[PDB]
Amino acid sequence: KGENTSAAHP
Amino acid sequence: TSYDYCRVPMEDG
Amino acid sequence: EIFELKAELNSDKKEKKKEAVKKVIASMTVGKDVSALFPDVVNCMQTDNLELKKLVYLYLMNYAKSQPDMAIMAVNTFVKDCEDPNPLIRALAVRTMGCIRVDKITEYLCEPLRKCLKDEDPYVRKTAAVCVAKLHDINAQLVEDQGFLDTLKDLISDSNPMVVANAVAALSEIAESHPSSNLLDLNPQSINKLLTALNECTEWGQIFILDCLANYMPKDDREAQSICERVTPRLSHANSAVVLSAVKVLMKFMEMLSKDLDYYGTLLKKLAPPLVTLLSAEPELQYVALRNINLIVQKRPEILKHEMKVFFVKYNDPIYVKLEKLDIMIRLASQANIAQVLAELREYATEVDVDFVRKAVRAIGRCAIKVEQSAERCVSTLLDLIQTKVNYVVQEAIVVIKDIFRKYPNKYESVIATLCENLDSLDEPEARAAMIWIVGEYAERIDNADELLESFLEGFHDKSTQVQLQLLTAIVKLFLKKPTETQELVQQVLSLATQDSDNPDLRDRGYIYWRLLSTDPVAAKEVVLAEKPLISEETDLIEPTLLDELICYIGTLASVYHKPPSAFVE
Amino acid sequence: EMRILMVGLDAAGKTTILYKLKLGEIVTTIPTIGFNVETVEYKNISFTVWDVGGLDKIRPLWRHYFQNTQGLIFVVDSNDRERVNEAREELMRMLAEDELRDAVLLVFANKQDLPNAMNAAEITDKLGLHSLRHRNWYIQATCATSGDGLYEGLDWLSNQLRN
Amino acid sequence: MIHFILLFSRQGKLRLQKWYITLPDKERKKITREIVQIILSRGHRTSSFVDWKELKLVYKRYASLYFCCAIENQDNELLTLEIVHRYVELLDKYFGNVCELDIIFNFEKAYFILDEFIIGGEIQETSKKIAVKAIEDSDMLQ
Amino acid sequence: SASAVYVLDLKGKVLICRNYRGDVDMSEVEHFMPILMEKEEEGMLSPILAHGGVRFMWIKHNNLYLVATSKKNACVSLVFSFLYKVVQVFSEYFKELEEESIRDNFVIIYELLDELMDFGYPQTTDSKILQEYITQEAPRPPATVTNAVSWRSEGIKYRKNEVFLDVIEAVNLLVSANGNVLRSEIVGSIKMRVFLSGMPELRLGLNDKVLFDNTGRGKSKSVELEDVKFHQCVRLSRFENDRTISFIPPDGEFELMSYRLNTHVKPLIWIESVIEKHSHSRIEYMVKAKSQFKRRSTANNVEIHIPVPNDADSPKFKTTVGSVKWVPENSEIVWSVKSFPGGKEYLMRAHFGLPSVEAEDKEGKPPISVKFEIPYFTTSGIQVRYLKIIEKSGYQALPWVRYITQNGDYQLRTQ
Amino acid sequence: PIRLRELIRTIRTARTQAEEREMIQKECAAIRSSFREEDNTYRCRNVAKLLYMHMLGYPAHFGQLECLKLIASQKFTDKRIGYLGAMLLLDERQDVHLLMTNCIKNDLNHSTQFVQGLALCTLGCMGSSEMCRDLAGEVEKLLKTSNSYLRKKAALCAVHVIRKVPELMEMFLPATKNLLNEKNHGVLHTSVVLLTEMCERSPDMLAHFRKLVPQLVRILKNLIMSGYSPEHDVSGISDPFLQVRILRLLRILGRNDDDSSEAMNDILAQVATNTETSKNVGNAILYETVLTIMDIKSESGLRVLAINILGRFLLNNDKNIRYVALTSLLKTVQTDHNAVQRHRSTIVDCLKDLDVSIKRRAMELSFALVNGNNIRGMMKELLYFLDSCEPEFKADCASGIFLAAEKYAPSKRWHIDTIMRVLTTAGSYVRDDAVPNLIQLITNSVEMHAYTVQRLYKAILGDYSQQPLVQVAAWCIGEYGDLLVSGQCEEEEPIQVTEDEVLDILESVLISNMSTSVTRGYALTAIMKLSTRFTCTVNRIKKVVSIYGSSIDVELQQRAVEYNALFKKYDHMRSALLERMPVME
Ligand SMILES: Nc1nc2c(ncn2[C@@H]2O[C@H](COP(=O)(O)OP(=O)(O)OP(=O)(O)O)[C@@H](O)[C@H]2O)c(=O)[nH]1
Ligand SMILES: [Mg+2]
Repeated sequence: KGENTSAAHP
Repeated sequence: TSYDYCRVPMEDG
Repeated sequence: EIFELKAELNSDKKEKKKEAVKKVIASMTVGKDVSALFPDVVNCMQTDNLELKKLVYLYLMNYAKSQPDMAIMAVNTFVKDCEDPNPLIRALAVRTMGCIRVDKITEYLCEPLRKCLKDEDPYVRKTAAVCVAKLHDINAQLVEDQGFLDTLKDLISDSNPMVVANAVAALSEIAESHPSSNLLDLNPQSINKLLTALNECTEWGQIFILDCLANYMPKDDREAQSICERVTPRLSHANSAVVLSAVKVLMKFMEMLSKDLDYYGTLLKKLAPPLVTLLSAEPELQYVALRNINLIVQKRPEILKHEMKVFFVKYNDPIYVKLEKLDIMIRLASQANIAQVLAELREYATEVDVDFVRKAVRAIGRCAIKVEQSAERCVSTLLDLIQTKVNYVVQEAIVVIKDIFRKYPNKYESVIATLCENLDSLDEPEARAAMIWIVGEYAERIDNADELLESFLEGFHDKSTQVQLQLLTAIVKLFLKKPTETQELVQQVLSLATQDSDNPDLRDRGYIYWRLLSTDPVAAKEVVLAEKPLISEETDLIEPTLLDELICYIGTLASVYHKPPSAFVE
Repeated sequence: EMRILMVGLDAAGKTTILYKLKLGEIVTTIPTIGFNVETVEYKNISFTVWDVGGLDKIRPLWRHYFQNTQGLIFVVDSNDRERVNEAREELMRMLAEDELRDAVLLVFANKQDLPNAMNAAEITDKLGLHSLRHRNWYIQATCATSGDGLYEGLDWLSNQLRN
Repeated sequence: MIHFILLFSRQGKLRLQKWYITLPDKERKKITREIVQIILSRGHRTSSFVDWKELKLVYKRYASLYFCCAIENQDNELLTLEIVHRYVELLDKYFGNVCELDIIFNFEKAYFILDEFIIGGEIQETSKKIAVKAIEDSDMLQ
Repeated sequence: SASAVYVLDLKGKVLICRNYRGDVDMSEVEHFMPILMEKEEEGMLSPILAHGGVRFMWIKHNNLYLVATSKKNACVSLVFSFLYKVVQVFSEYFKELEEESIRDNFVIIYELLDELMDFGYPQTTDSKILQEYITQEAPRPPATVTNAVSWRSEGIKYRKNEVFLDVIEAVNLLVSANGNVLRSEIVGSIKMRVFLSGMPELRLGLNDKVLFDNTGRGKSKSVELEDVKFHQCVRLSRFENDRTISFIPPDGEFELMSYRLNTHVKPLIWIESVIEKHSHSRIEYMVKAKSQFKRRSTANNVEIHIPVPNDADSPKFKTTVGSVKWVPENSEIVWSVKSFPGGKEYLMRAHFGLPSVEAEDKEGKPPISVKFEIPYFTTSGIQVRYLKIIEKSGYQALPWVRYITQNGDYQLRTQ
Repeated sequence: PIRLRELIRTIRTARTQAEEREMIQKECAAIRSSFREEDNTYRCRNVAKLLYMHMLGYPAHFGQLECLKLIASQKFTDKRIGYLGAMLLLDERQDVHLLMTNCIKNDLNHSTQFVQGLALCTLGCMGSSEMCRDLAGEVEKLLKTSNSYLRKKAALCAVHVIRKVPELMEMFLPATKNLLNEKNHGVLHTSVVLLTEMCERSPDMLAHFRKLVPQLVRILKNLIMSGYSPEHDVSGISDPFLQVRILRLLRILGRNDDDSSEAMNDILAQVATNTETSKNVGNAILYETVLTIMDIKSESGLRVLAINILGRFLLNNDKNIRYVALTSLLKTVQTDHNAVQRHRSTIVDCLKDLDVSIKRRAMELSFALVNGNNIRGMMKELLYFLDSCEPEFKADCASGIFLAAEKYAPSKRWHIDTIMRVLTTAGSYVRDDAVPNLIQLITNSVEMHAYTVQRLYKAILGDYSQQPLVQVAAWCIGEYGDLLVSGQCEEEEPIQVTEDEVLDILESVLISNMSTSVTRGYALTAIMKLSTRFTCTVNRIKKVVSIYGSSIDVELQQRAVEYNALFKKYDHMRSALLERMPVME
């Protein structure tokens, strides 16, 4: 999967 | 196998 | 994480270590780095179960190089497992002994392999026969020191021909890696023994003992005919790798028969239907089948010369068969079968795969070069294919019409009158220079040669080397054929060629043409417009010394590249 | 439902006809480079009218609307006797195609105000509409700035939709 | 002057493409496939600037998904990466915890944020407030 | 002489790996799919890929690349027939062959890939014989593995003793775009279903032209066998002597003989068609289908495919007999007629639309390819005549047969 | 008629491409069946499905009629998806995009500013040069308003109509006058970009636009001194997107000027030290500042600090900053050539970096760094680098060694030494264009040819597969074998020049298939040239021309006949036309 990680959020 | 068989002679010498 | 798995492994219960080893080889299936779990799965190996020891043998095989120093702890278990009443675990231990490639291990592994050679149940015999070659590839001279080659020959003198088959396979593999010191050739009585062992073994052993016959050569007429009499029914076999090696040894041995007899003719009339019926295999075999039919019909073209119809391609076939049946229809086009071949090549350029269309137009060209009674039909069909005016079709058909002209320059004056209108926004430099040559050589039935070369001289200094050089030849040939209309044209093409351009061969040809013009322009009619010799073509019939070498290699990687076996291996 | 095209030359008032049928007035009209489309409801029939631009460079791109077309409004200019040759050339380039082969023809002779403007018979025999075949053609001279005959032409067009 | 904007995945699939130089379709599929081959075959300390054919190409990894642009080779380079950074923040601020599937399923709105942030090559809205406020006012019209 | 028999995915990671010799490093599998792409995009899609001095032979099943590496001069047809036999053995175990099997039935498949090959050599590749010592539910191996007769383990017993013969015609044909036959060949395959008790022996009676000419009865109805390739079971030297098909049969399903003749009797189904391809408008298919054979047989479930333009739209189908579905998955019409008598003519007239704006690339012209099937009828004229059961016990078996006419690749060309 | 996200889910449930194409064409035929139905209700999601089919790269040519019909709707989401389909499905050479002209022109006169937003967006992103000549009258019209949502889009659409029609830029000069006091930064940013493009096009607009320099100096001052803003801020810097564009308009102004260059002095002196050098952003500002300093006619005191900045940029371990510094010193090669050369050890240190681009820019910087003093010690390291290169670096390096060598060669001996060393070590990677440069330079040499051609023959006896090597070598032999073979008309005491293997090596180049068929042309030309240059062993090469005469290649077949007629019929003409070729430049 690996797709549900949000982009920003350092 | 809806196509039905026929019997052949066995020996035919 | 793996410490948990090693703790499961260091248990005492059977259904814990079984799940442990299944988890290990499940990690090894995806390739997880389980190499630190080597020195403890060696312990859980001497087991009564059999579905477990195959997995441990698998682990020892896949990580043998990985632990070169810890791997000593399996040898006592190998010499224990090679001493069992159930032969399956013995032969399994044997075929795992050979695949372990560690030189410190193979020192102790000779004598149980020797004991498993002379065993009764032939399963472990034919497995140890292959393990002989497994050991010989690792350490050859140790096998010579242990004298296993005599026992390898002893299995050839055995009954139950599968042991004989694997002995022949290992024999050919060892004699390949030898320098042929003590070459393993045989008397013909052992060859008759193998011919008795041909009807009985597996369908794969019937390839191995049809590869030993590639190294033997008979000495007589009745000898070669007599053994080929019983090799001949092997061509009626379904498995299409057997048929190819049978064809290999028949093509080797048909250089020994007496051609005046009636066995060579019956050999040629019974070899063509199996070579045709090879084309009805499954398609990744048909590539090797077509390259070996290519290697055959160059050698003996009397075989397939009456069957053209099977080498027509079909739309289900992939690209690698569509490129090769073109090559075969080049190699088989004769005077009697021109119509179907040119009709079929006419219906090959109307595809969408570009390389296939280019190769089909080159096949039309090699057909017109090969035979002479049908160059007219080839020229007509090529002009018809130009009449669709698709760019790649025209850019290959121009070069093909050029290569027809350089072979046959004679009677095609009523053809080039259509070729002047050929969409001269034609782009590719491998065909523009071809059109330049076609204009320059034939600028006496073409009336407007100068006014088109104006269009080819505007962007002169940045086209190519080849196109500029063909322009420099063609305009000089034009001015020599007609000096009136192009007097400034030869001057300006020399001034563009000699002064401004620094392309060195173009400068050399330009100064040579300029000095020939300044010295004697009348002499150029005998210098540059001379009677050209009839061009000796590039006959791609290979060296028969090399072709007879590739008869010995049919069905191998040397038999697809059409290269000698030392030209690509390392 | 009836797909309708408005092809023709420039300065012919086809856009004047289109905005006179839709709004009812004569709005300021720029040269229409692209196209126009409106639905004008008349005699309980929705007329989807595709007004096509009539400049020179657009005339090759007219074939993109010739599909599912059930009727043609071919607008000509009446004060240009020097443009009837290219009009007839465009017309017989258009009416002789396999797409748009069963659609009716309604040629409009707009701009009837000047003595340069002709009647219907002279423009008919300059086009030669009797030479057509398998077409239900009917020319109609109109006055778009006063709305004369346009809804009459649409009445005849609505007779041509049903059969 | 950004010549193109490419959003291509980790596996090699394409997620958002945008061309500001009108080059034809077979040339598009050659150029796109070659650039996706170029960027995917590169390490992780290679400065994220690739000199590709008179274009100092700028990319930045923000997920498995990669973002790719190409500036013209006489301008500054780090600002193109900061343009990509701003476009990440705009996609996040419009969606709200922006996902891969949110770019995949709602790609039409990703193009609309790209249009209300970039037309013709450059940056038509330096504010990160006015662009999202205007595009949600446009959606408020529907 | 393969060094590692591989099964890859459609991406390039390893489903299962099994190396034998060490000639090919296990890291070398990682280059397979990039070399596949870099050779596929330039017209060089070849079954033999190249990586330095390391080769790559492979076949392609549905989701699987059965990759077989090598470094030395490998015997190639050996390795390819090995890979197809591995495919047939796995289809005997696992009725479908996907990634669901390989990453989950890895208990037994590593043992199979240990059994089938040692040091690159195929050695034991019959499926039924491999079943009785490799199970998923272990004793000594059967002697049939070692014995010469290696496809029939003794001890098999059934209550009755039935042998079923299926003679399958498969007409290959390629009619050119003018209306003449280029190639009218027939690839026939006799597939048998044998349920016998013990170690029998069968001698098949055909009405061969050659055997009748050796006998003296080549003036009655006979078949001209242009070539026959038998199974391993048939003792081929006895066929070489006097055309005698002597074989110990296997147990269950097997393929007996794969013959291939030619026949200049007319094509079975004739497809005359016209195409009025108007540019940017539409297309018409006034295709007719007549049958040349006799007026007694019925062609079951024919599927006359005609390839269409790629992006056509709004189909219409005014037929007389048989349904149409337009299948745009492969961009084809499927004109299907279930009950198709012989000698009659069924007419079909289709009509499409076609887009205004022309495409970027051309579309290609694939051929018409029908999918007929007829029982109780052979175009070849081949009749099986006798089948002698030989047994030390000695009993009455029941050889049953039927005659199936199918197609092979029955293509007819288009405009 | 499924939804769009339904199609995306159905496509993501496809496994192989040979099934994913089937699933594409399934719903694609449903789209095409819908477009013969003239459905004006579902057409939005139809064209959305078609655009998602296009973004994978499937056939989408048929769906452009309906993008034109979506733009010719009246509702808002329909025109939205229509202009999206225009920006993805239409370009300049689609040849049917001209039907958008009327619809874009009407939608520039729609009441809602958002509809005109898309009508400027599409014309800016993909407007053709023939679209702009009918729309630029309305593009400047929407610059004559003051609605700040539309001015920022009309300005970049004007940038696009500059870019596609350069001769139409005069009707935007009267519009861009005194709009540079707008407080809204978006319109201000697009106007700075407009001024940058206008100042890049014509010097006639430079004189009009270099009067408003202190105005944007004041704008940059009030952007730098504005310490914080609620929006516009990235990493504590007030809107760097406009700061870089203002510095770039300052860069392309005053570059050949003194008064405007001194007008922009103290703000550069401010921002050179008022940069936040921690993040990416302030170093981007500082790099743009250094580029603005080095391009304008600035005071030397700024350039001291600027070269100190560039010395810092080499030290910062972000590889972004290293690529910035390499591009920096690559730009200021000519300007301040002296101070770059004391960074030479750091520049050569970057040759072993593990990036392709860093090695490339350091290689090009070292090539541009070559003066008439550093030629000696640098070329050893550079030719060591070329032998230690990767094979995609070899073309640029092989051209750059030649270009640096032809300029600044300290002696003609070592020049040809380096060139011959490169032709040995590179081989099949020196481009075919530099081979006439090599031949032209060695024929520009007049005093050294024995030291050339002897080492040529001593090199090519081992190798012939290096193709430009023998391209040079065959002409070198054919024009200077008389200095190769020296006084050897008959057999003498043995010298390694032997005039029989001298011809046999050319014969081996001819016979062996490692020949590009212009090597064969060079070789045949050398064979015919050495008939007059050599009086030692002749009428053996006439045999070669005779046996070569029916070869398959076309040009070689012409050349063999033209040499055969000279060797057989006109031998009194051969020595007359084998004079050395004259020298050009
Ligand atoms: N007197 C008079 N003038 C008309 C009439 N119809 C059209 N015109 C004039 O014709 C001119 C051209 O017509 P337009 O509709 O504006 O443009 P067009 O002919 O449709 O050409 P395109 O815009 O390119 O489609 C207009 O300026 C009108 O003044 C009419 O019925 N009476
Ligand atoms: Mg108008």
